[PDB]
Amino acid sequence: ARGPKKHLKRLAAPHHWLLDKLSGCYAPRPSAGPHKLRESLPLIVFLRNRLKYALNGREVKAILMQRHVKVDGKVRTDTTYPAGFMDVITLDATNENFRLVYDVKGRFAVHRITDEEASYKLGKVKKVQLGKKGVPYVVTHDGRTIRYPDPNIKVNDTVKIDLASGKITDFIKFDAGKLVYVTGGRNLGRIGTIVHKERHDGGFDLVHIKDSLDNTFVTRLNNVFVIGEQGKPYISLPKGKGIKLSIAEERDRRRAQQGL
Amino acid sequence: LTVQSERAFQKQPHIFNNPKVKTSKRTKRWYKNAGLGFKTPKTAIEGSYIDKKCPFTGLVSIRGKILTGTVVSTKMHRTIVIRRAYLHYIPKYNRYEKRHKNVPVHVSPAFRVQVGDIVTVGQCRPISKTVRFNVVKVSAA
Amino acid sequence: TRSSVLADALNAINNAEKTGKRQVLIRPSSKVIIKFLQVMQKHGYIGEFEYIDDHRSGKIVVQLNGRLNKCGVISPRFNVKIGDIEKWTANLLPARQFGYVILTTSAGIMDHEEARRKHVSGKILGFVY
Amino acid sequence: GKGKPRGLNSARKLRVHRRNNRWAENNYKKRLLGTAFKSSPFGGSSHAKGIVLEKLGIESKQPNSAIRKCVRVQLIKNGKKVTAFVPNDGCLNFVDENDEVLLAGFGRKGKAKGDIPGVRFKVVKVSGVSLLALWKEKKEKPRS
RNA sequence: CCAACGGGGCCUUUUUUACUUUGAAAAAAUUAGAGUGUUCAAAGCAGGCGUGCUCGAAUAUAUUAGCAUGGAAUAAUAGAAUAGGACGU
RNA sequence: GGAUAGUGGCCUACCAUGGUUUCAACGGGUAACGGGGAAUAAGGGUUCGAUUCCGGAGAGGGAGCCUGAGAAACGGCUACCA
Repeated sequence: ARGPKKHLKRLAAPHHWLLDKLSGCYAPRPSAGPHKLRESLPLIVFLRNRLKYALNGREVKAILMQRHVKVDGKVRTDTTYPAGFMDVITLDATNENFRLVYDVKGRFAVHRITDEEASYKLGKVKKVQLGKKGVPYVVTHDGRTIRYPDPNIKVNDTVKIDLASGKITDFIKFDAGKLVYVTGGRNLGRIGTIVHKERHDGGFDLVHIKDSLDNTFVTRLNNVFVIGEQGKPYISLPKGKGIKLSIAEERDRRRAQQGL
Repeated sequence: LTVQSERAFQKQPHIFNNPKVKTSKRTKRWYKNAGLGFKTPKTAIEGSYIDKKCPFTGLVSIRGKILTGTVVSTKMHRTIVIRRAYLHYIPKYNRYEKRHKNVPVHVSPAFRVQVGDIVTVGQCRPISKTVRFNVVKVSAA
Repeated sequence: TRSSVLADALNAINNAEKTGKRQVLIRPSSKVIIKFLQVMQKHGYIGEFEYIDDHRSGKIVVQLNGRLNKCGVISPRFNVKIGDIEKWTANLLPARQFGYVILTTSAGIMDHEEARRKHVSGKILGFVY
Repeated sequence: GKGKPRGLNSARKLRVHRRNNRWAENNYKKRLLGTAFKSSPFGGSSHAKGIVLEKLGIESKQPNSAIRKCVRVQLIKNGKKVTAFVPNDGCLNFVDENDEVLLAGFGRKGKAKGDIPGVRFKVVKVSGVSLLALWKEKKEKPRS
């Protein structure tokens, strides 16, 4: 190729979007933005495929151009704007708010939240450094840069951000006994508490997690997101609380209980 | 050996020793520790050689693979060849065969190296058409 | 040029069993031979056996009771993964429900059924049935 | 025993030994040398087309006694010259010189078939119509 | 209660590799496979229930090389002999 | 030292005499684009993959270059050969 690529063939799209095979040759390519392509969710996929409010790509554009949709409190009109993990979406007519968060199957859920909780989002600290004229700043996972952090904030901490003003209001240190959310790899979508961390200089650190049924598993530190203290989340959790079940357990619950 | 053997004066860059002060001490020398647990040898701290490719006194840095092998040739200036040996599995016959590779690596004047020594080497940026590794520890077999 | 002391020992036992003898003598012994015989003894294929000291690798005399059909060694000692054990038993044993394949593992020398309970693997030595 | 190495690190000699011995297999050697491109009249295809030069009768091998009907053909894509058998008796009246014919192999992968010495091919179509249809009187052949 | 099979602790004088277990990794489609009367089937990923409500889009496999981890049988390698050795408090 | 967005015999000056190989170098052939995969299978194997996805190369044959964040572009330009 002689330059950047503008198209995305279907089958090459991320699998967690749940696009069907046969409806067309192409898929929506996400624009450049706050979140990586492979792990974003384009707005067209949210409005058409999940909520069913639109039947066509044409109808989706008719909604956005009326300015009915805002992301993190700002109006967006790009059909392929890349929303992502922990973002807040607001539809003012219908009077609904959503936070993008994972299912234990590893898909973005439709999770409704109250008008109060829509005020803020969490962010993982990716780096901390001195800027020009010696002013320190932090960078979050969604690419915000925030001036003058508290001197105690360090990498892998989590930070609470007011969507109006954009200032930091609270933070939680990475430590044993914290709640974590898993955001990548095979265990995507599980929730548990930190047991301990393995240091591997020049390599990848590993973290041991235990969930409330006291199953244990291991992930690379890159995939770990701190979300609160033991038993006190800073956000509302999705239905099912991140507890993974075996295929035998799932079969029983459906047909025995819900299947009546 | 004679340090000033070349047509150009050899020095460490941006290390300035000021004649205005004239302290009765060693010429100033800069050095670092490479990390990952490799100890900087005393011959580097107290020596007098100039070598911009040395891992403890030059502008190189070590990151990536770390490998071992046996010394097979020492005939080039400041470089050696090591031999690495391994077994390759062939599924149809359910058996192994022997194979080897040759790796050319740079060696600092801090180390004394002889044919048949076992050596540990660390990866650095490309420093020649073929050399990619730097000697970082020696064991005298 | 004895390349395998274990191979000689089981060959002597086979030839004695076929002709109907009640005892056999084997030379030399080794730790591996003793371990192998103890497994055979546990499952009832041989009687008691006795070791003779001579300052020179010793000798063994084995009592035979007529139950043994065959024993043998597999050479080379191929590496075996846990998923592979099921293939060796299909090839070597005469039925699904008797006979044993014998392995060296870092947990010790044992038959293939004990290795499944303990969930270990290693290298194949031989077989008995 | 058994005259071949068993050792756990002997894999190199085992595979080299097999490579040397496959050259005695008859059809293996034909593939690897590319014999079908360098020689044989169909350059590896299942059929070929040619022009009829002249009409021949071939005496069958003893003990059978018959004069069998054949033609000389020059292949269009090579210029190579070949003899072909014409099945089904009186069908020889349907072929004449400078007709164009489609040829097929005589079923034995390059060997001669039955009584007929040195004939490796049979006629399938003449002037674009199949001999089977002519023999059963299902179509008609235009002259030229 | 009791029998078998697995496992931990304590007492009894108490260098470097191969190999094997477990884990993270190995795109989707294809392959094996769970659910669902496309009128059946090849398919598809849908669809049920009152006439607004609601379950889904699983799971497995994937040689070899690289990474992390438990074991110490088997097979190699090293060490105190012109002591130049260990502890030296 | 020069040049490059930048490392490097990438190129120049001076200097040394090195580097690969029976564990198959170097040379020759392929009716050879690589892979995910396909056919036939008791098990172990054999044969195929121009072709719906990923990566590479080319626009009659070779060379050169303008504009531009990005091209040695051919539904851009310049010369030679056919």
